[PDB]
Order: sequence, then C-alpha cells, then structure tokens
Amino acid sequence: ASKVKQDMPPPGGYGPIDYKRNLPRRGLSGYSMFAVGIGTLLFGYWSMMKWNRERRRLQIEDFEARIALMP
Amino acid sequence: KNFSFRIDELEEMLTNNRIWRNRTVDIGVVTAEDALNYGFSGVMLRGSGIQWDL
Repeated sequence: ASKVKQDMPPPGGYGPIDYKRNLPRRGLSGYSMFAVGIGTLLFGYWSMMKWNRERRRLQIEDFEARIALMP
Repeated sequence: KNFSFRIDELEEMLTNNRIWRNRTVDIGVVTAEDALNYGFSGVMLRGSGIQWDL
C-alpha cells in the first residue's frame, strides 16, 4: 500500500552553497588618503592663520584702550 | 548556506588585524622534523608544511 517515506533530498538536489572567502576591497588609494589628509591640514592652517591675525588685531585694540585709560 | 558570511565576519575581525598578527605571527614555530618526532598530528603537522590528512 504505502511506499517508502524517509528524510531525503528534494529531486534535483539543493541549491549551491557559498564557501569561498569573501573579504571585499572597499576602495581608496594610499595616494588619495594622503592627499585628503594634506588638504584638510592645509585648509585648517589657512583658517587658523586668518583667525589668529584677527585675534592679534583685537588684542592690539584692547591694549590701546588700556593705554588710553592708564594716566 | 549562511555560515560562510559568519566565517567572513570572523576573518574581517581577526585575519588582517595588526594586533592579532603581532600576537600570533612567528609564535610557537615548530619544524616539520620536530613535529613528526614529537608525535604531533593534524593542524600541528599541516602548519609546518607537512601534507598529511587521514
């Protein structure tokens, strides 16, 4: 009557199973990274140059006010 | 069918890390002749270049 029925793989087998190592290379050259670092360093240097010169002028103004008040 | 990604995450955390390499590279070096004479087997043999697998 009934036929054999036990745990068997489905007809045609199973799908493929990935096993190879997969560590992708995200992507940015060493030259590009160094260039980005140098560029941000230069931008910061320029901004700090401008701000420090302005601070020097402000300090001179404060010193002039004090000198006017001294006598 | 999903275990390879877990192995990949393991390798991402450990394989190319410089601290892991400095912890494990050139540590416990054993020669093939010493491995054979001392009775080693498995990975302890195959890490020295011996081609043996039961």
